Formats: sequence, structure tokens, C-alpha cells
Amino acid sequence: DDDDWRYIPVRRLFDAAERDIKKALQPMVFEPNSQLTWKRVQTAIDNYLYRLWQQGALAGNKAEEAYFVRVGKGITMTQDEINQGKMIIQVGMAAVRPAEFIILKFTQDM
Amino acid sequence: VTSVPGVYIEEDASPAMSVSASATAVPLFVARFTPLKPELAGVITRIGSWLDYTILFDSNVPSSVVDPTASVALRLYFQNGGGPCYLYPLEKADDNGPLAALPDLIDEVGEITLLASPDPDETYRTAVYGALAASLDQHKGYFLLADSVNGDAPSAVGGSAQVAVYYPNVEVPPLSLPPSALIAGVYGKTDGERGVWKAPANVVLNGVSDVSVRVTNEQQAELNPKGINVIRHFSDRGLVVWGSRTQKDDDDWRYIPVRRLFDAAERDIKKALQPMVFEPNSQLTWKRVQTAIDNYLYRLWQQGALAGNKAEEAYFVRVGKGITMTQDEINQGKMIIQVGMAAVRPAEFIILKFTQDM
Amino acid sequence: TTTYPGVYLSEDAVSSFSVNSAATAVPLFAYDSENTNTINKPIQVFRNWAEFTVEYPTPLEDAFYTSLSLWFMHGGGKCYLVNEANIADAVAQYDDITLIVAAGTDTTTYTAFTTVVGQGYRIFGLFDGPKEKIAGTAKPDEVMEEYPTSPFGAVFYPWGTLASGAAVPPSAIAAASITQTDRTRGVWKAPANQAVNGVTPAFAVSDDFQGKYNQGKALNMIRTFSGQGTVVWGARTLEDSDNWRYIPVRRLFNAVERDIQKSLNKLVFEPNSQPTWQRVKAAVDSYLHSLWQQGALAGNTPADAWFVQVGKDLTMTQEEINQGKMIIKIGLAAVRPAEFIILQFSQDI
Amino acid sequence: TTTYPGVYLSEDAVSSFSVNSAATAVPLFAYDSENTNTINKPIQVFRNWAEFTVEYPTPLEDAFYTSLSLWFMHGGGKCYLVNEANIADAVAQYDDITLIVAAGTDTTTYTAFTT
Amino acid sequence: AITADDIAVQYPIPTYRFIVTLGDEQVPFTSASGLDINFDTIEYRDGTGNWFKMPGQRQAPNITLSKGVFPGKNAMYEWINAIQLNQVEKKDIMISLTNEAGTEVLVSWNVSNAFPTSLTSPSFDATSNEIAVQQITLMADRVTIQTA
Amino acid sequence: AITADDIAVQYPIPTYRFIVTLGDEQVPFTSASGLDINFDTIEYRDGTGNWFKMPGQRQAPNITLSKGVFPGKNAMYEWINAIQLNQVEKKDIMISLTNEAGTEVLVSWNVSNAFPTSLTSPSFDATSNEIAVQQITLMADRVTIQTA
Repeated sequence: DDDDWRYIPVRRLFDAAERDIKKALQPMVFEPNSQLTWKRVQTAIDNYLYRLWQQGALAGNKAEEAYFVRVGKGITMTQDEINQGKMIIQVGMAAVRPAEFIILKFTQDM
Repeated sequence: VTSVPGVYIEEDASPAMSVSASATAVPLFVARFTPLKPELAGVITRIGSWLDYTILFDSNVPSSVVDPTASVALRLYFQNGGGPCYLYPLEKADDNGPLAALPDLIDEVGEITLLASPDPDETYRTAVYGALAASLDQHKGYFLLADSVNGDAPSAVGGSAQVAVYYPNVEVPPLSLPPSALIAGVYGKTDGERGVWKAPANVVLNGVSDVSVRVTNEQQAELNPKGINVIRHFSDRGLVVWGSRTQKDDDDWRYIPVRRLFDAAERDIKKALQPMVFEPNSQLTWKRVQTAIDNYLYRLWQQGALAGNKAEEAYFVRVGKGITMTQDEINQGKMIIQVGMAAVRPAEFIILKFTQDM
Repeated sequence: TTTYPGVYLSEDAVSSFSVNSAATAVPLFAYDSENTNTINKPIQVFRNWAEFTVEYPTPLEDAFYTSLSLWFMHGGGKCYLVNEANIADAVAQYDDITLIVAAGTDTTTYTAFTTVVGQGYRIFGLFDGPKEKIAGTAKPDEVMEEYPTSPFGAVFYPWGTLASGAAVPPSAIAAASITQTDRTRGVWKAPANQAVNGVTPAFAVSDDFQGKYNQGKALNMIRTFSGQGTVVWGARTLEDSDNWRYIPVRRLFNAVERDIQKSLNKLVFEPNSQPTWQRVKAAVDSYLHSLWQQGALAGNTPADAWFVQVGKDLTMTQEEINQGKMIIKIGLAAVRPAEFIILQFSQDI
Repeated sequence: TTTYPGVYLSEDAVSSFSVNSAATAVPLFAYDSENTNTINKPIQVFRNWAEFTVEYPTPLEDAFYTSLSLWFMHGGGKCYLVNEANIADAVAQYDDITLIVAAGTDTTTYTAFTT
Repeated sequence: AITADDIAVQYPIPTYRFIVTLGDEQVPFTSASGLDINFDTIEYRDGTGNWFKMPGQRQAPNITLSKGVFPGKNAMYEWINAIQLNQVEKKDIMISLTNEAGTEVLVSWNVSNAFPTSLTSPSFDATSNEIAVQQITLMADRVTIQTA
Repeated sequence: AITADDIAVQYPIPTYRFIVTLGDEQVPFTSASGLDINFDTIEYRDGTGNWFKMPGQRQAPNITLSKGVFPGKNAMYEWINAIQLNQVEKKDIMISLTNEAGTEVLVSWNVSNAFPTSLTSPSFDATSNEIAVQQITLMADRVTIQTA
């Protein structure tokens, strides 16, 4: 009953985007955990989220209002987290909600 | 109450009203508006459309021989050309508390251009026109749309160039409204379609049917050499606003479109130079400010606003250290710019001079 | 918790801001001693945002938390939280603090700021104003009686109401236009027209309200505009004298007096004689020519901009050579902002 | 009067001429001694127009004022107003005067020019 | 004796010292060319011998700028990426020949409503000691020369 | 004193140090050019004088890469030989200006859906001391510049 996950197409858009990003980043597992790899992972997500926006999936008008991908060492991580062998990525999206109520409001005054 | 995801049907709706977009005619209607939620009782609220008025304010307000006319005056505003339309609900006239705090609340909102208080009471408007008279000569760019009572200026604003009076009360199917709510509409219609340099004086008033007093030529002949600006009735056209003079009898600021061209150009130059405040007061900055004014005045000339034929006859911008300033004035942190323009005046008299000799 | 070598998914809502700092803006977010929400460490260093939400993992609303959160989202490097009764101890101990920001704090930060200015640490304070609305019948000499009359501080009235609804102390909005100006235009340009994003003022200020608070103690309004939105609007300190008016020329002489102090301590234990007075005079002169070249001084020759003197009959005595004391007196001309743009129109060509 | 840090507007009608001088034309606008409109300084220097309308802020019509105003609008650098009985004192003292212009003046400027 | 205040009046101006005001900001550029004023030509001949030669209508200038690639934020990519089918922030270009201090204009070339039409990447070469230079080309409607 | 950590902030970047990420692999190249962002121009004139200048639609980039011939397996022949009338493995190109160690990106030029359109053989000459260099040209749809 939340405002975020109320509808089926908003929920299954996020489930399908997380599934296809996961299938794209598994070649980038056991790579050297360096800043060169973090940009190769950021671009692989940014190329995926751009071709969702240009086919109408994401609710934006600029492609900076539709999504964002963030990765770095000062941003989204700490140095103690690189040393234990993980990278942390913040991905956000903006979906569009369907029109399920249509009110007609007739009259005959003009 | 919508819960089923189908299509719902209602049968006694009212027709919606369209709103236009304008930046040179944003009025502040001071009338007896009745709010629904009482937090917006002594403040100024923005009413972007007629739909915003029906949610924030009570738009029915059933009468009791007195009749509420503040909601009727806004419907005639959006029928004649809408706008962002700021409102200030002011209930009774003699409360000198909120009227003393009125010119300080107008300056806090950035974008009021017209005033035009639409109220049928006579002593109500005199308290409003007297409270706003001190803010018209302070170079802030406001423009009052006053209303005559029996054919003369309301004397709170005698001969300032920021005031346009409009005499005949206009009747609606019959309650009589002061015409300032309609004329504030036709300014936004004229400026959007023709520009601020066009005289707003051939627009047919939508909505209304007839004026309260049918004004002849001979009484307009003693009124038009004042700024009275009679709403006339023509049989083929309807109700036409007829007159474009201000209260100032000077040769410079006689007409409304000459006055509001300079008020709109000073307002848009001011919005363009505020990024150049707290810059280093050097000769490099003075040329960046001169070009930003010269680019603005060129694109007024090439769309017909300025009366020139060469663009050196239309305008000039001057800034320097030997010119327009002294070294003691740079040291106290100011730059002084001389801007001039040349506007065109409308043709208001056509003499035909017939004959049959050839 | 990470177990298997695959790719993990989660939906815990987090945020993270990048770091785009400048070295000349290291503030001191002083907070009140009457506060139990803070960690009881009296002084602590926050090098970026991803370390600040480790100590404070849940979003608060208190005046020390909307001050730091509005700092890190405009760049901002390292910065300090100190109790209001310990700021004299921390200025004297970390040696790179260039600002004291009173994050919703008075009545003893105003006191202990005047402590460190007399000791001459070259600090610039950023204070607050009234939290509830100034009337208009206010008689401004009664409002700014509280504030110090030192040229190292400014006040900045209208409080903030950032997007979560919480209050931002306006020492943090004014310190957020100093991160983005020392990064971009330098320390000599006034911090005014820089837009600080993600905050809105609580109140509204008309032009005629700011005009009485401009001269005197200079209340330094925060105002929103269509275009450059919610900038700070006014760049004056707490003294209207003709050399220590204007916030930027004060911070331009803090950083000059400190970059020459850190470049010439590497010349101690040299003999206090005439070759040393030369390599002082060519080390100061090389620094200020890097500074004149990037548009920070006034005058269009280096003889127009600065001078320096150090020597035997110039600025010292033989009583002072023999006890060590080197005195290096510099004089330099800085630029001023164009504060008032008078447009005067006419009708004739 | 400037109070707040914004942008100011006014409509006081002013004029201002630029300076495009030459060094070989430094005149001496000699005026009559029978004149109370002038400032009682016997010799005074006017380096440009924006300094001349500080001493004389209102437009006159007298022969010393239509002479200087027609000077500065064609360039014109520094230039002098001297009484007609003092032009021999000012030529000998400022060393760069290259012209003596009788701005509606005779019967003693003709004398002291021959001096 | 030439007394260098006379050099600032009657000697010509070199082309290595210039400030580019790009909208409301100053951006350091390396090169700047193409700020021309070009007209077309109308011609008319009759059988008697009268040739009538007339200036046509002036066409659009194409201004090309070039600057180096710096490690921070790319301001010229952020202005050519904000194209949505018509919609571009037009800017006022000012290219002023300046003194050596950088504080006063000698002569300026103003450009009214410029928007980017191209942005070239640097040429990557492993055997070259050069600086990465982007080259943006602009299109406007008017070129104005102010002299002061 | 310039303190070389400040060189990594405010000095420009040269063009001799770059990593080319080609799909999911790194391939060493010698040259790389043509990563441009080009738009077309819409124009409209009426009789009153209004000229309307607008950006058109951006056209496709043509990226050319060149590397040497090595004795092992030719990875660029194996990607241009797998053309069946429409069907090509599109790849993501990343050309990043890198530090001297090769481990962190200064600024990158990204290329979305590239496929090969040409592959030139080296020029065989018996009187030349040169390296056999193949030159592949690519065609894509978008060029993106990420800076970090």
C-alpha cells in the first residue's frame, strides 16, 4: 500500500532493470578493485539506463531527471570497504504511473 | 471517492477557463476575497488559473441586497486574457492596519506590474488608491489602473504618469463592476499578441454586455484631455476600450504604451544586470554591462518597439570613467550608465476631409 | 552482509555527496553545549560525507546537522564540530582553520571569537541573525548591539528551511557560498551571487528592508531570485571603515598573511643578515606576482600592486637583529566589488 | 542616494561627452570680468565634461558656457577659464597653453594677448 | 622618444591577449576565429548598359573556439549535451582584446545569439607530446565590433 | 612552488596516455580520433526579418582506431568477419585519458553502440622501417564525455 510500490508496472520495471544490470556486471567480478574498474562499471549501467529512457521506460525529459549512477571512493564507499573487496554503486530511477481513473464531468451549458 | 479503476461520469459541471502566459502584466487585485482556509487572510497569494482560485478561495459566496462581486471580477479577468494574478484579500475599508502594511508586502513579491483594485464601493478604492500612491513615484515600475466615479480622477493619484483611469462601470448579467479587472486582462492580451509598445485601446471586451453609462463624444471631448480613457460602445463591434492616455499631461509621458514600454525595458534590463552585481568594478565589467544592455535594446528595435531607422537613432548606451562617472564614484563602489530610447506615438485622430470636386 | 562472490542487490535508501573542496575554506561548526544528540567527543574531524554518516547514521534535524549536510553537498573538504566553550582550544591546535561558523550558536561563540582575534590567528567568523521575523519598526541599532565590532565577522539574517523541512542556520548557507567561490573565482571575489542549491529562506526580504541594514553593522541578507536562486545578497563585515568593509578583502589579507607566514618559516636558523633579507624579499615578491597575475590585486604594473621592505634601517633596528626578530612589512592594493549599478534612463537621443 | 546592493533606476536627464583630445590644443577660455555667474576662482582647470558639470551643475546660456560645452563635445582635454584681466598671469604659469580663445571678450584680451 | 602612453594610442594591437566572456562567465580559450561580417550580392542588368550592384542580406557567422581539456568539469560538453530538438541556451559571446593586466578592453568583437553545433574530441596519439584540445563551433546571427 | 598534487587539479591533460576499453576487454591502440558531437542546422526566415536558427538532429560519429599487427590472434579481424547481412556484435567503446600508472581515469569519451565498417591492411614496402598498422573505423550512435 506504499506510494512507491503500489503498481505492478512500477514494481516489475525495477525488478527487470536490476536483473539486467546484474547480468551485465557479472563479467566485471574478480576484476582489480581500482578506479579504472569503477568507471567501467558506471558506464555499463549508464549505457543500460540510457536505452531504457529513450524507449519510454523512465519518466524524464532531460535524462538527468530520469536516472543517475554514482560510484567513487569519497562517494558511496570508504577505504575500509575497498580493502575487504567490494564496490558500492548507487543507482536511481524515475518511473511513470498509469492513469486508472477518468472523470468525465458532463454539462450542457455553454 | 474514486476507487473502481473504470471511467466516472458527472453531469452538472461548470466549463473550465483557459489562462494565458505573460510577463509584463501581472496584477494585484485588492478586493473582498473570502478564503476557505484562513491562513491566507492577510498575505498575497498567487492564483495561476481559475482552477487555483476555486480551491484556495470560496468562489460561490451566496448573496444576502448586498452582492459579492470579487469572484465575478476574476472570471472576467481570465476571459479577457489571464495571468499569474496575485490577490490580496482585504475585507473592510477602514482597517488602516493592513493598508499600511500593503506597500511593504508588494515589494517582497518580485513580479507585480499592475495594481487595479476591482471593487464596486467608492470609499473602499479611495483607501486603497491613497495607500498605493506613495509607491508609484519610487521607480519600482508599478502601474495603477484607477476608476473614475463621475468623470474625473479619484484625486489620490492626480497627475502621475503611472496611473490610467477608466471611467464607465461595466454591467454583468445586473451587477455593475468597475472596469479595472477587465482592463488588466486586455493588457495581457495586447502585450502577448502585439507587445507593450502597442496602445491597448481597440480590444473588444469579452464577457460583459453593456456599460452603465453610454458616453457621447461631447463629454469624452472634455474627458480625453485628461486621462479618463472611456469604455465606448460601438454597434458593429460591442464594448471597445477607447483611449490610451495617462494622468501626466507632459509631451513625454502622455500615452500608456510609451510609459509601459519604458517600465518594461527598465524591468528587463534590471533582471539582466543583477548577475553583474558584486563584480570587480573595473573597465572589463563596464563593457560586459554595456553589451548586455546593447543586446537587449537591439532586439527591441528589430521587433518594432523603438522608433528608429538606423539603430543609432533608436537608442544609445554610454559608460566609462571620463564619461558618466568620476573617480570618486568608482571608489564608493558604483557604476553609472546612461541609456536612452526613442518610442513611437499612436495615431489617435483621423481626419477625412471629403469633397466632390475633381 | 556479503557472502557469495556474485552481484548483490539492496534497496536501503542512502545518499552520498562528492568532494570538490578548496583549501582556503576550513570552517569550525561550533555547536551548543546544551545538546545531548551530539557525540561527546569535544572536537572531531569530518573529511567527507561518507565518514560523517558513520558517526551519525540517522538523519537528525538539529542545527549542527543541517549545517554540515548543507556544507558537504557543495563540495567541502574537512571541517570541524567543536563545543561552543572549546573553540579557542581548537583554533590554536589544528592550524588550518580559516573560518568560524556559529551553527545556531551565540552568547559565548561571540565571546570566544573575540578571544582568538586578539591573539591574531587570522580567522574569519560567520554569525547568525534573529530566528523569528524582524518587524520593520525595528530600529536597527537595537538589533545589532549584540554582535562584536570586529572586522573579522559577518551576520547573515534569514534562516534556512531546506527540503526536509528542517532549519538551517544561516552561517552554513553563507559558508556554502565560500566553498563554491574559493574553488571557482578565488578568495578575493565576494561570496554573494553564488547560488546555494537545495535550501530556501524561511522569510522574505524586500529591497527597502535591506537598505537600512546595509550600512553600519551590515546584516547581509539571504535572498531568492528568479535565475540565480537563493544567493546571499550582501558582502560586508561588522565594521564600515573604508579598508575593512567588504568581506572579500579581509579574507584576501588573511590568506596573504598566512601564505607568507608558511612560506617563510622555512628560512628560520639562517643568519639574520643581508643575504637573508634578500631571499625574504624575493620569496615574498615571487608569491605576490603569482597573485597579481591571477587577478587578485589592483593596478596594472607590479609596482602598482605591492611593495615589501625588510632590512637594517628600513624596518628593524640593531636592538632587534641581536635578539633575532625579523620584521617584514608588506603593503598591497586589492580590488573592490561593484556594489551599486545605477541605471539612469532618458527620452532624448 | 544608494542604500541597498541591488540595481538602481532613475530618470534625471543628464548628458556626458567623451574625451578624444590632442596635446597641441590646450586653450584659454577668457571671459569678462563683468560677470557674476562664474565661480570667483580667477583661474580653474577643467580636465573633462564630468568635472565641469560639478562646478556648474545647471545649464547656463552665457558666453563662457556655450564655449566650453562646444569644446568638450568634440573631444577636448584640459582647458582653462581665466578672467580677461588675468590671462597674462596664467599663460606664464601653466606652460602647456597653446591657444587663447576670446569667448565673447574684447578690449582687454586684445591688449593682454599683445603682452 | 616614443613615450609608451603613445604606444597605447597609435600602435596596433596584437592577437595573443584576449578575454572570452561566454554568457556571464569567463572561459579561457586558446584560439578564436571566424567572427566575420559577410553580405550577399544583388545584381541587375538591363539592355541599355546600367549595371545595378547592391548588398544582399547578411548571412550567419560561424565562430570556432578551441580550449584544452582540464581534469575538472567540462563546461562545453554540458552546453552541447543540453539540446532537445530545438532547445538550447543561447549565449552572448564577447571576445575582447585586452591589456596585459587583463582589466581593460582595447577593442571587442561581440556575438549575439550563439549556440553550439559541433564539439570535436582531441586526437589521441601515443607518439605525440601535445595537449588535449577540444574545438567547439558556434552559430549566431550578428557580429558587433565595439571599440573603446 | 607548484606542488604537483596541484598539477593534477589545474594543469591540462596530454594525449599520449590512454586506455581503450573495447566491449569488456582492454585492447592496446596507437591512435584514436573522430569522437565528435555534431549537429545539423534548421533555419527559417520570414519577410519581416526574423531569422530563426535552431539545432537540427545530431548525426552518427565515425571513430577510427589504429593498432599494430602482432604475431598472435587478430581480434579486429574476428569482429569484422562476423558480419551476416545485419548481424554484428555491437560493443561499448571507452577511451579514457589515464594517469601514468594506468589505474585511474582523468576524463573519458564513451561510445555507445559501435560496429566496424572498415579494416585497412598495412602498406607493405621493402624499403621501409615501419610497423604493420591496421586501421579500423567504427560507426556508432552516441558519444558521451564522463569526467571524474
